Amino acid sequence: FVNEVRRCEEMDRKLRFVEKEIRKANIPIMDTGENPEVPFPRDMIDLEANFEKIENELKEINTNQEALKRNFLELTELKFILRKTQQFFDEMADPDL
Amino acid sequence: PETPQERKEMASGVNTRIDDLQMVLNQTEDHRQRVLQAAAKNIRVWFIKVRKMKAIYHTLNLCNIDVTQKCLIAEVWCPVTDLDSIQFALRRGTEHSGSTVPSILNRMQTNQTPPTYNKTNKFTHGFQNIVDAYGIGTYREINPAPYT
Amino acid sequence: NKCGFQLQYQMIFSIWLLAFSPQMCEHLRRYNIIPVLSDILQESVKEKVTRIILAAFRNFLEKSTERETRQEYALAMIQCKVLKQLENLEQQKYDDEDISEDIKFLLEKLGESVQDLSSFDEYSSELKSGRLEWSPVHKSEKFWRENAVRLNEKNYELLKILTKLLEVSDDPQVLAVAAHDVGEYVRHYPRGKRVIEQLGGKQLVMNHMHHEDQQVRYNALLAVQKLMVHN
Repeated sequence: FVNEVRRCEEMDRKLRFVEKEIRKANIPIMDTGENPEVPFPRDMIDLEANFEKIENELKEINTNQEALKRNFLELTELKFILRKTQQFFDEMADPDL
Repeated sequence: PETPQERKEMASGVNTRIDDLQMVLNQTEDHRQRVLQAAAKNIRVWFIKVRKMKAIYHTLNLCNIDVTQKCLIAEVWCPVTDLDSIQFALRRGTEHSGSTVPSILNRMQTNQTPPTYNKTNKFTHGFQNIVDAYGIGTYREINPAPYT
Repeated sequence: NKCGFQLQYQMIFSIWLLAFSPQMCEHLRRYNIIPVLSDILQESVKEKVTRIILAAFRNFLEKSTERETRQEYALAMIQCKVLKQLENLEQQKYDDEDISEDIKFLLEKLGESVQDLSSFDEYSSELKSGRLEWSPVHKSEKFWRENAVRLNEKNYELLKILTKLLEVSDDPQVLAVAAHDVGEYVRHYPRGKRVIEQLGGKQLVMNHMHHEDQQVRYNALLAVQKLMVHN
């Protein structure tokens, strides 16, 4: 069963990564204290799908956020420069261009 | 830019894109909030379930396997007063397995030394630890904990 | 009605006996065996039950009369998520070569079936018919990386279909699929960003991000994220 153990460790890595991200975030972790004994039927596959999707979507959004932040800040600075450039030309507007 | 129309082109191109990117940033951050709340609502139970499954598989890896018999062989230590409850746990496991033909719990003549157990309680735990600090008592010798 | 373990095993044994033949395999499709047994293969874990479902699937794919018939059976199986549990059983091991051969045959044929489904011609047919309903080609990256340029054929006919649906579609499934496919086209044909700008897909997805449906919003947000990745 060490293969199933390894799968459980992969699951635990997923969950701990998500938990670390939650700690980094402000949303609380709930302490309800529910203590069910896990059944034998393959709830493992459903839980693997759920953990995988949760962590994967978290990763993808986290990665994309940085790129969007960078580009938005770049465009903001470009907008500011574009604003001030015309003031720097503010002497006499005779030419058509 | 170099010319007024180039300046206007770039100004518009950035003025749309900045608002577009801010919009998507804010909505995607709200999506982060929603999904992360959904995760945090259930992570503890997820953690407990995964840890229980890990423990179950690991403890199963201690048994003898199809290499010996298609049904597993295992060995346990238990306090005698709880043999009925242990057999009841075995009954519960077989019930969850769904087999009509039942399982079996076996006693045997043993050569290994029994461990020591005390049924500690909230009040006496510190004292039991204090006496355990210098070696746990042998099977059924007088415990110095109740006198200490 | 979810009878007991032995009764389920015996009934799937019956199904395996029927599936040994082409004609009965062909005529008994009407009962949609595959999804029920897909769920039962996870619930009723018992090895006899698992083995007999896999054998029934193998017989179905063996004796289905046409290549198309085997393709319906395999398409139903993949839509019902058989392939992932086949991978899991492959990770697992069993004490006879029979289960091994059943698993390997079903795995190889599921792979071949998804490869067939990934045909760019079948993607074109699906787009033409409007059947934007999450066929495996949609989430087959292998098709996308190689064929993203081919959508430009016939003066971008497939992209025009996608973008037109991105304004015509009231169907949540079709609309979300179209948004995701626009995202994938951006992801796998970088030159197509100007094409989607010209066809209006950029703005259409930027609008459908505010769509009333969670799935449509989710896919449109993904696509627009892939869109704004570069200057």
